[PDB]
Amino acid sequence: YLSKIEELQLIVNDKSQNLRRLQAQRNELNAKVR
Amino acid sequence: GIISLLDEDEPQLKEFALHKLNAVVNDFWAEISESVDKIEVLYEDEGFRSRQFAALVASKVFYHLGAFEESLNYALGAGDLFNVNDNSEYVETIIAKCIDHYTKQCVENADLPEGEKKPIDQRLEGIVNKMFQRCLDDHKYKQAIGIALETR
Amino acid sequence: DLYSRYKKLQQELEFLEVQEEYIKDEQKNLKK
Amino acid sequence: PPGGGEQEPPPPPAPQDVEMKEEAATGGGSTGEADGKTAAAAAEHSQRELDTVTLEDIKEHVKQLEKAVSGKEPRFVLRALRMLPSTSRRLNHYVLYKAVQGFFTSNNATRDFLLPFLEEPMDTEADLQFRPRTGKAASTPLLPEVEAYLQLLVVIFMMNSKRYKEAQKISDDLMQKISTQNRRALDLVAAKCYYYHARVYEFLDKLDVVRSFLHARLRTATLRHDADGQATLLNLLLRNYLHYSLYDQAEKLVSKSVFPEQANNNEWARYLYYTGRIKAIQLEYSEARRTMTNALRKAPQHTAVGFKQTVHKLLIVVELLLGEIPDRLQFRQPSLKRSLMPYFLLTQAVRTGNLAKFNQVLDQFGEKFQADGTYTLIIRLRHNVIKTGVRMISLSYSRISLADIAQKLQLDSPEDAEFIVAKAIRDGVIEASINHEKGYVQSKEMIDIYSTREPQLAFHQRISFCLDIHNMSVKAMRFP
Amino acid sequence: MYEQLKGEWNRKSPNLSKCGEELGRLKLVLLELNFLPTTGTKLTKQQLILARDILEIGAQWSILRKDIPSFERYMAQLKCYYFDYKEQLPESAYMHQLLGLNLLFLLSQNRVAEFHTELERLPAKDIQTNVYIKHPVSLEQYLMEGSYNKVFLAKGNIPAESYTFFIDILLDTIRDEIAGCIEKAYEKILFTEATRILFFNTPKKMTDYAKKRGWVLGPNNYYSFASQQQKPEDTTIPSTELAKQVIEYARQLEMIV
Amino acid sequence: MSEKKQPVDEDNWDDDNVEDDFSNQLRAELEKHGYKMETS
Repeated sequence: YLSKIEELQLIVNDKSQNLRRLQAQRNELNAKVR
Repeated sequence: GIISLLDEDEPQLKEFALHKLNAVVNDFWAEISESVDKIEVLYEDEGFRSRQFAALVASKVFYHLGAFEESLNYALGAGDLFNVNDNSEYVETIIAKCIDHYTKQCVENADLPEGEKKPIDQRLEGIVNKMFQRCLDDHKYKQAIGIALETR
Repeated sequence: DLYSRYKKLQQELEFLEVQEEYIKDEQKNLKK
Repeated sequence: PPGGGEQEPPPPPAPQDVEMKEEAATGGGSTGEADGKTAAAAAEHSQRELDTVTLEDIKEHVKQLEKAVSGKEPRFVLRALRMLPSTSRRLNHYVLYKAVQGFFTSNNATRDFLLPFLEEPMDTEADLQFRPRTGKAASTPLLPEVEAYLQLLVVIFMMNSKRYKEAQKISDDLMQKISTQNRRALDLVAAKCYYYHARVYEFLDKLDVVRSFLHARLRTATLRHDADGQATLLNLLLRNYLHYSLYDQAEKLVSKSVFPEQANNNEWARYLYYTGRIKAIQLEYSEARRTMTNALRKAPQHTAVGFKQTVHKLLIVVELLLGEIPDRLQFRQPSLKRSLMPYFLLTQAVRTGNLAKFNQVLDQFGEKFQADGTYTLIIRLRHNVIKTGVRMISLSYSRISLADIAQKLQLDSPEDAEFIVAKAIRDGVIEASINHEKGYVQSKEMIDIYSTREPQLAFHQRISFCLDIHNMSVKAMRFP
Repeated sequence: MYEQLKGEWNRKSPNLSKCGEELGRLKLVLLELNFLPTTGTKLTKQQLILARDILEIGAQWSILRKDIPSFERYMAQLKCYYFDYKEQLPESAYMHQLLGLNLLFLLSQNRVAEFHTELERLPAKDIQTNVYIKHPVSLEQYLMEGSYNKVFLAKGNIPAESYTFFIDILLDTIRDEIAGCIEKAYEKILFTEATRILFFNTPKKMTDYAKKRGWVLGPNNYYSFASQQQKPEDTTIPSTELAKQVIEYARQLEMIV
Repeated sequence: MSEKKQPVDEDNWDDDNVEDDFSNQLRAELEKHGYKMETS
């Protein structure tokens, strides 16, 4: 059980990936405008 | 509503009190938040007989709170009645608390055990190798070598 | 495989730490 | 009778078409595409399954006589489906059983074969693997048997269908829940079935055994998994611990689980409402009225849907208990006048200084109070009524006699006009001075510590709110 | 069965070794069965029903001896008994006014949130009837705003049991209620009306009030002093709380990340 | 969608505030004038 639930609640943290999606489109905006 | 019953001096209301604590805890789960110190008196006293099961019900109720450091202290201090109970799914929580504290403790003792060691309770390191007996005798050696690398 | 499948995720956690720190300074720099 | 003879064939097949293909396409998408979808706590076909549940909340409830869904149960339960090449003949059987239903009439097996309508997920060493398949196929058969609303000899078989759903809880809590979120698909399915489970327990006694089961069902979140099941189970724990008086509410206070952080705007809004009522019962008003107002304006999406008018009812209870009060029928509906007008006559009584109008309404509609469960207004609302009356008359008269205002407000005596106005000063309502030799209460007026202090505090709230509008607007605009 | 369970039941008990035998008998009851529902064999609660009766007379002996945490101990026991989880509920002797006892002292603790969450488990019992619930909450209905001596008329008529050890706490919480609301616009009051309202005609309690309080004992008159605020310096706590608030406005308008 | 779970169940309004002032007392107040012009 110890090596089981830790991976699951690690993969819970993937909203930071969607924040990176937001910021990647933002960097796309600023870089293309520049 | 059994809090005022935890004031009587004789143990033969206190054993019945814990005997009904673990009975109606399933309704009164968040009750002992207002009875912390009344469990502390029934635990810490060296003239009381059934002091360890106060730490057992305290383990249960501070698990219901989510006080994993308080339940870590109780994972130590609950005694042999703690260690005898491992066929459950509270056992993953006790190894969560103790083994996580233990592997960051082994990162601490991966810095300087050559002097100024932290004295380690025999249940703290006791359930380490004693839960590791499950990997010693239960046919699995990748989990065994995983813990043996986590213990540093 | 769970030793590997758990240990390799710490790398990606470190990566998301790095890029979340990084795009902030990029966003601050691009207005200049 | 020949007219009814040709009114018999057209009612089956069009439900037998769309009621078929909804779970065909939707459940196929859900069960198959729940393999991937990195956020499959509910797939897009699981929200589509929510939408079909909204459809058959008004389309069909019962197990469907006239032989229409009566064959859909032994069709859709008889599914071994061991592997996909062993499912192709079953994909043909999805139409072949319709051919059986068209060639002959179907066989409606009610209340006898329903328990061996639960042995077909065992057919020739069948599967426990796809538990959202078997969970959705244990909800969508077995919950319309509860929407039959029979309450006769099969509530125990309702319960045994829910015991096989406890076996679905066993397969939920043992069978390989690593990253598939079959458990969280079953947490939304668990929400649904726990509402209908709950309605079964509404037609029967208190579920204190199943309340302990529900305790464990709540506590099994946050540690094994933690998404939205804690929300649904929190309100499903609240539902009767409100209705039962004792402890439960200090538990709502010390509950470190107020925050499941999203609940499809339905459960979160009604959660705000339930905890608003909870904070309202312990006389705390300003903390409660804001979440009452937010819960009213948060899930409004009908016109007079019922419990929307329960929240719109209860919302101005605490504001009758404040002193400031709005006119309630600003959201009056043509399906609402019955359930607004005695309550509107109550607030009509309160919006004047009279108390003889107020005292009659208790004896008038105390049976309505017995229905509504709001006895606590009448023990303490007299206080607010007399504060409103003395506030009004103190703003009216610059210098009043106590032995006039007392009999104008039926106090029956002048000596406790001293008491009531003395705590209109002690409680901080009025500043007015008294000579307690002649019995005259002179009142004066001022401004400009108003204007130095009072408006800017409100403007701080206004701009904190509008900058929060700006914050949420940008941080929800930036998805593209 | 159950040896001399109601021995000194009718007369009195001025002794406490008898009450020690009583508490040891209750200890024997707790060793015997329970106070929890014991689901099989509901009818074996003869010792529990008669135990509630001897706990009621223990609460009477405990309000006689004034053992108030033990009074609320027996109160919590019997209150959880009338809120039993098994819904059988046969009637008892002090049910309709034991909640009145708890209502009385939990009003005398100023547990107003407890006072209004306690009134829920008996919906129409507390409202339609039971004057030793309705009259304590009508007493509190008079204690709502400010009425002093009408409360003492209601206190001057209770033909139920004692209530005295807690309505004297209610006396005192009205004593400091007049001693609180004295400081308002009673700009001068003649002494004997304060004798009427306060209590005690020519006491040393007039020395207690006129000396522990202010209200200078002059000629036939408690005299009112004057105090002011001026709002002088602040002007600055306005200025610094506006410093905080507009630093906050500028801070939220400021954000950028 | 949005099935709203069911176990449970100007022109109009500013002058309804003013009408709550007008409701219990003096509804059609036109005659009480002529009623009280001769009383005192």
